[PDB]
Amino acid sequence: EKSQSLPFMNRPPLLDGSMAGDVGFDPLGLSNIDDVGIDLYWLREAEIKHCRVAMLAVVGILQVEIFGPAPGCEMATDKCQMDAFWQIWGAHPQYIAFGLIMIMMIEMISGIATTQGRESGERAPGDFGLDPLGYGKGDAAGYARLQAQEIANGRLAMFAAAGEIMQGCTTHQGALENLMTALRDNSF
Amino acid sequence: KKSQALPFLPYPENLAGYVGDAGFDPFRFSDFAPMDFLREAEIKHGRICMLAWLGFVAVDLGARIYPLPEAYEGLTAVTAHDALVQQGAMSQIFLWCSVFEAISTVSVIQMLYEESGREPGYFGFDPLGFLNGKSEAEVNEMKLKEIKNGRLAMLAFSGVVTQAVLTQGPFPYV
Amino acid sequence: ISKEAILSSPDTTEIGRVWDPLGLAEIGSAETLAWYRHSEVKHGRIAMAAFVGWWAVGGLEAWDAVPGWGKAQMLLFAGLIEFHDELFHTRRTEGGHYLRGGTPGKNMVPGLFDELAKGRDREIKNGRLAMIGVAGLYCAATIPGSVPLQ
Amino acid sequence: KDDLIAIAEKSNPVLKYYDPLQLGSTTIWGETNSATIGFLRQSEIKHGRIAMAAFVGYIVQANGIHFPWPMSFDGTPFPADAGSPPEQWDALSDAAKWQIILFIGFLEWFSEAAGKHYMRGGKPGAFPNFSDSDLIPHPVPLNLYDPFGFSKGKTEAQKADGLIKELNNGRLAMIGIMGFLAEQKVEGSVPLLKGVVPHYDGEVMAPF
Ligand code: CLA
Ligand code: CLA
Ligand code: CLA
Ligand code: CLA
Ligand SMILES: CC(=O)O[C@H]1CC(C)(C)C(=C=C/C(C)=C/C=C/C(C)=C/C=C/C=C(C)/C=C/C=C(/C)C(=O)C[C@@]23O[C@]2(C)C[C@@H](O)CC3(C)C)[C@](C)(O)C1
Ligand SMILES: CC(=O)O[C@H]1CC(C)(C)C(=C=C/C(C)=C/C=C/C(C)=C/C=C/C=C(C)/C=C/C=C(\C)C(=O)C[C@@]23O[C@]2(C)C[C@@H](O)CC3(C)C)[C@](C)(O)C1
Ligand SMILES: CC(=O)O[C@H]1CC(C)(C)C(=C=C/C(C)=C/C=C/C(C)=C/C=C/C=C(C)/C=C/C=C(\C)C(=O)C[C@@]23O[C@]2(C)C[C@@H](O)CC3(C)C)[C@](C)(O)C1
Ligand code: KC1
Repeated sequence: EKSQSLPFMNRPPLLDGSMAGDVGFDPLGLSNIDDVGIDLYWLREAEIKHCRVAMLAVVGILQVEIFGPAPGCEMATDKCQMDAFWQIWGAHPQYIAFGLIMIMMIEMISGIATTQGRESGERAPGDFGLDPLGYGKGDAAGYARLQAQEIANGRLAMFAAAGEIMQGCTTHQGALENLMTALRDNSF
Repeated sequence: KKSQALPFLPYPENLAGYVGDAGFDPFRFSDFAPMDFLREAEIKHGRICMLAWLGFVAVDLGARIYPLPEAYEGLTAVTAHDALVQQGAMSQIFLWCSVFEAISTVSVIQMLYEESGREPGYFGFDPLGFLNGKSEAEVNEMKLKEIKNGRLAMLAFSGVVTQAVLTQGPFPYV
Repeated sequence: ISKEAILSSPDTTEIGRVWDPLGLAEIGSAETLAWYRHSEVKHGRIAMAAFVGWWAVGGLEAWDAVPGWGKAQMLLFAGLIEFHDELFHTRRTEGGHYLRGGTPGKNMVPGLFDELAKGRDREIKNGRLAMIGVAGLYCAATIPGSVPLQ
Repeated sequence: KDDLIAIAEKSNPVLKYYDPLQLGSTTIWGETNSATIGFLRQSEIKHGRIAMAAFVGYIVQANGIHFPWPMSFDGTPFPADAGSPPEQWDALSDAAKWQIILFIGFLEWFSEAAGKHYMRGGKPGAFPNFSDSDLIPHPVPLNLYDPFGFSKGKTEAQKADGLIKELNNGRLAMIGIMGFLAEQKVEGSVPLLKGVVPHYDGEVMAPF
C-alpha cells in the first residue's frame, strides 16, 4: 500500500488514517521512533501544540499590526512585532514574566498529562477537555471535520508564524508591510 | 479516574478523604510525602498568611499599637522587620513561635509516626464554641472555608509584599 | 434545551426562514446553540442600554474623563453581576445552567430586572437593531466619516 | 415549460416560441428548471409592469403636470421646474428618494413573503392581497390590485386573456421607456424621436 501524498513510497506502517491530517506523509519514517522518550504520541502532541501556538501567533501579529497594541501597551508604535516586544519589555516587563511563569506551570502540567496519557490510554494527544461550547458532543462526522480543520489551519499557520518571525527579524518592518513590499517588487 | 481540576489528568488517589480536594496534585507530592504532613503544612502556611496579610495591610493603613514605642516610630510594613530585629520585637515573637513550634514538632511526629489520630491542623483551639456538636458535614464545610481562605491569603500576601517593594507607595499596592 | 427549541425564537418572518448563511447552527451540539442564544441576548441587552447613553450624554471622550478608580469600580461591579448570573443559573434554577438544562435568556440575578414569550421574541429584535446601532455609533461616528450616510 | 410555450403562442400565432439564447431552459440558484421559469415569468411581468407605469409617468412628468398640493413642511414643491423628467428625479431631495424606494421595497417584499410564490405553485405577477396573510398589523383598507373591486365576476377565460395583453403591452413599454432614456444620453439612438428628447446627459441608471 502506497502513501497518498508520496505515491512512489510505501505507506508508513504506524499511520493508518486514524488521526485527522493523515495522508501518509512521513518519508523519513519519524513516526517509527520509539526510543528517547519520543513516539507517535509525543510527535502528535508536539504537532498539535505547534499548530495551536502558531495559530495564535499569526492573529496575535495581525491584531497589533492592524488595530494597534492593547491599551496599557500603547508604547509599542512599531509594526515590526519582533521589535515591539522589546518596547513592552522595556516598560512593563512584569506582565510578560507573569505570562511566562503562567505558561511554565501550564506547560509542566501538560508535560505530565502527555507522559501519563501515553502510559495509559485515557487521553488523546493534544486533548485537554477544553470543549466548553461542546462541539464534540454530537455529529461525529462533523466533529472529525473540526479535528481536521484544526490540523489543516494549524499546519498552515506553522509556516506563517515561522515566516513572520524570520521576515520580521530580518526586515524589521512588520508582516503586512512586508506583504505590500513584495507586491510592488514582484508586480508584472 | 479523571481529576476534577485537571480533567486531562488521572486522579491522584492519595487526595481522597481530605477536605480541600479538587484533584489538584499534578506534581504528585502526595506520592512522596504523607498527606498528613502536607495538609498540616498547607494549613499552617495558610494560617500564617491570613495573619500576615491582615497585619501587613493594617500597618500600612496606619494602625499602630498604643502606646507606640519610640523605636516603632517612622516605620512602614516593609521596613518594620529590619528595624525591630535591632529593637528586639522580632526576637520576642520568634521566641514564642519557637515555643509553640517545638511542641508542634512533638505533635507532628506523633501524628505521623506514633499514630495519635490527630487531625492535621488540629490544635484544639475553639474558645468561642464553634463546631458545638455539629455534624461531620458541617465541620467539613468549615474546614474547607479555612483552607480556601488560607489558600487565598497566601497568594494575597504574596502580592501585597511583592508590590510593596516594587512601589513603596500608598495603601493599595503596599 | 434542544436545537429546535432555540431556533423557535424569535419568529422568522422578516427574512422568511432562519437566517444562517454560514451554517453555524449545524456545526456543534445543542449545548453549543444554547451558547449562541444566550450570547445574542447578552449582546443585545447591553447594546440597548449603551445606545441611548450615547444620546443621554450627546462619546469617546466621556470615558476618558472617568478616573482609574471609576473605570475599575463599575467594571468589576458588572463582573459580580455576571459572576452571580452564572452562579444563580446553576444552583437556584429548577433545570440548571443554560448550557445544561436552563433557559438561555432568563438571566438570573435578583433585583437587576425589577404574553412574555411574545416579549422574548421582541427583546431579541429590539436588541439586534441596537447592536447595529451601536456598531454604527462606533464606525459611522468615529473611525471613518461617510459610513451610513443616514 | 409546457405552459410557457402555450402562453407565447397566444401572444403571437406567427412567432410561437422565441428564444435565441434559450434562457427558458436554465436554472439560477439550483432550484429546478420549472421554478426558475416562474422566476423568468415574474421578472418579465415586473419589468413590463414597471415600464408601462413609467411610460405614462414619463409623458405626465415631461409636460407640465405639477399637482397641488405640495406635501412638505416648508414649501419645496414637486421639482417640475427643470423640466425633463430624468432631471426631475435628481431634483427631489436626497432624503425623499429613500421614501419612494423603501415603499416599493415593501411591495417587493410582500410579493415574496405572502400567500404563494412564483417559484412554486405559481401564477406570477399575482400580487397577494393585503387583507389576507396576517403579516401586516395595521390593517389597511384597500388592496393593490382591486381596491374598488373592479372587476370581480369576470370569468377565467376573460382574465387568462388579460395577462397575454399585459405581456404584450408590457414588452412594448420596455422598448418604449428605454427609447426615451436612450435619447436622453445619445441622440440618433432612436430615429423617430430626434429633437423631442432633451438630452439628460447624466446617469439615468443611478439614484443618488
Ligand atoms: C503566541 C501567542 C501570543 C504571544 C506570545 C503574544 C504576546 C504579546 N502580545 Mg499578543 N495576541 C495574541 C497572541 C500572542 N500574543 C492573540 C491570540 C491576540 C488576539 C488576536 C493578541 C492580541 C494582542 C493585542 C491587542 C496586544 C497584544 C500584545 C502582546 C504583547 C504584550 C502582552 C502580554 O505580554 O500579556 C501577558 C500575558 C498574559 C496576560 C497571559 C497570557 C495567556 C495565558 C498564558 C493563558 C494562555 C492559555 C492558552 C492560550 C490556552 C490554554 C492552554 C492549556 C490549558 C492547553 C506580547 C508580546 C499587546 C502589545 O503590546 O502589542 C505590541 C497588545 O496591545 N496581543
Ligand atoms: C506561510 C507562508 C508564507 C508566505 C505567503 C510568505 C510570503 C512572503 N515571504 Mg516569507 N517566510 C515563510 C513563510 C511565508 N512567507 C517561512 C516558513 C520562512 C522561513 C522561516 C519565511 C522567511 C522569509 C524571509 C527571510 C523573507 C520572506 C519574505 C516573504 C515575502 C516575499 C514574496 C514571495 O516570495 O512570495 C511567494 C511567491 C509566490 C508564492 C509566487 C506566486 C506564484 C503564483 C501565485 C503561481 C501562479 C502561476 C500561474 C499558474 C501561471 C499562470 C499566470 C500567467 C499566465 C501570467 C512574501 C510576503 C521576504 C520579505 O519579507 O519581503 C519584504 C523576506 O525577506 N519570508
Ligand atoms: C504573621 C503574623 C504577624 C507578624 C510576624 C507581625 C509582625 C509585626 N507586627 Mg503585626 N499584626 C498582625 C500579624 C503579624 N504581625 C495581625 C494579624 C494584626 C491585626 C491584629 C497586626 C496588627 C499590627 C499593629 C497595629 C502593629 C503591628 C506591628 C508589627 C511589628 C512589630 C511587632 C509586633 O508584634 O506588633 C504588635 C502586634 C500586633 C498588634 C498583632 C497581635 C497578633 C495578632 C492579634 C495575632 C494573634 C492571634 C491569636 C489567635 C490571638 C491569641 C488569642 C488567645 C490567647 C485567646 C512586627 C513586624 C506594629 C508595627 O508595625 O509598628 C511599626 C504595630 O504597630 N501589627
Ligand atoms: C450602559 C452603558 C453606559 C456606560 C458604560 C455609560 C458611561 C457613562 N455615563 Mg452614561 N448613561 C447611560 C448608559 C451608559 N453610560 C444610560 C442608559 C443613561 C440614561 C439613564 C445614561 C445617562 C447619563 C448621564 C446624564 C451622564 C452619564 C455619564 C456617564 C459617564 C460617567 C458617569 C457614570 O458612570 O454614569 C453612571 C451610569 C449610568 C447612568 C448608566 C446606568 C445604566 C443602567 C444601570 C442600566 C440598567 C437599568 C435597568 C433597566 C433597571 C435597573 C435599575 C437599577 C439599576 C436601580 C460614563 C462614561 C455622565 C457623563 O459624564 O456624561 C458625559 C453624565 O452626566 N450617563
Ligand atoms: C421605428 C422607430 O424608430 O420607432 C420609434 C417611434 C416610437 C413609436 C416613438 C417608439 C416608441 C414608444 C412606444 C411604442 C411605447 C408603448 C408603451 C406601452 C405599450 C404602454 C402600455 C400602457 C398601459 C398602461 C400604462 C395601464 C393599464 C392599466 C389598467 C388598470 C388595466 O389594464 C386593468 C384592466 O385590464 C383589466 C385588469 C380589467 C378590465 O376592467 C379592464 C382594464 C383595462 C381596466 C420607439 C420604438 O421608441 C422609436
Ligand atoms: C438570440 C439572439 O438574438 O442572440 C444570438 C444571435 C445573434 C444576434 C446572431 C448574435 C450575434 C452576432 C454578433 C453580435 C456579431 C458581431 C461581431 C463583431 C462585433 C465583429 C467586430 C469586428 C471588428 C474588427 C475585425 C476591427 C478591426 C480594426 C483594426 C485592425 C484597427 O486597426 C482598429 C482601429 O482603432 C485602431 C486600432 C487603429 C486605426 O488606425 C484604425 C482603426 C480606427 C480602425 C449573438 C448575440 O451572439 C447571440
Ligand atoms: C434579433 C433578436 O433575436 O432579438 C432578440 C434578442 C434577445 C436579447 C435575445 C431577446 C431579449 C430580451 C430583451 C430585448 C430585454 C430588454 C428589455 C428592456 C428594454 C427593459 C427595460 C425596462 C424598463 C424598466 C424596467 C424601468 C423604467 C423606469 C421607470 C418607469 C422609472 O423608474 C421612473 C421614471 O420614468 C419616470 C416615470 C419619471 C422620471 O421622473 C424618473 C424616471 C425616468 C426614473 C429577444 C426578446 O429574444 C429578442
Ligand atoms: C449584586 C447581586 C445581587 C444579589 C446577590 C441580590 C440579592 C437579593 N436582593 Mg437584590 N438588587 C440588586 C443586586 C443583587 N441582589 C441590584 C443591582 C438592585 C437594584 C439596586 C437590587 C434591588 C433589590 C430590591 C428592591 C430588593 C432586592 C432584594 C434581594 C434579596 C431577595 C432576592 C429576591 O428579590 O428574590 C436577595 C438577598 C429584596 C430584599 O431586599 O429582600 C430582603 C428586595 O426587596 N434587590
